Amino acid sequence: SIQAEEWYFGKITRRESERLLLNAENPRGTFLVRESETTKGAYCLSVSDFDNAKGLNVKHYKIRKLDSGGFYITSRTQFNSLQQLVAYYSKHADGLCHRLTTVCPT
Ligand SMILES: CC(=O)N[C@@H](Cc1ccc(OCC(=O)O)c(P(=O)(O)O)c1)C(=O)N[C@H]1CCCCN(Cc2ccc(-c3ccccc3)cc2)C1=O
Repeated sequence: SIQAEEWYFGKITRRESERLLLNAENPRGTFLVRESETTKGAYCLSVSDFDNAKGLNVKHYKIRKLDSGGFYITSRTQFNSLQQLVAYYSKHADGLCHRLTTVCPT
């Protein structure tokens, strides 16, 4: 159950996710998963990043959920659960701004 996950923030807005992630104390890869503001049944993986060009900034990746069961950011790489997706992207940056590291503080 995703509701049970500490990185699942459920129904918060994109702006709020940004407010929480743009904390100077957050290293690259700080993240949270939330409901998409405008797509029923899809989620957003909000991730903090940092470089000298943009400083501290946030990237939002849409996570798709198949009726056929799979979770994915890119259809080429699917998972049986949102937990497995989160675990995979904590080890591989692949197309993300940074691999997932720590859950975002409130
Ligand atoms: C409005 C905005 O910010 N758009 C996001 C997509 C997006 C994300 C969340 C979202 O939330 C709803 C909300 O704000 O509530 C909505 P909305 O519902 O607002 O329309 C739209 C975006 O464009 N992010 C970028 C992220 C950085 C990379 C470039 N890109 C394309 C891409 C390329 C490669 C990969 C990839 C990832 C991992 C491995 C392999 C490939 C992923 C994305 C994005 O999507």
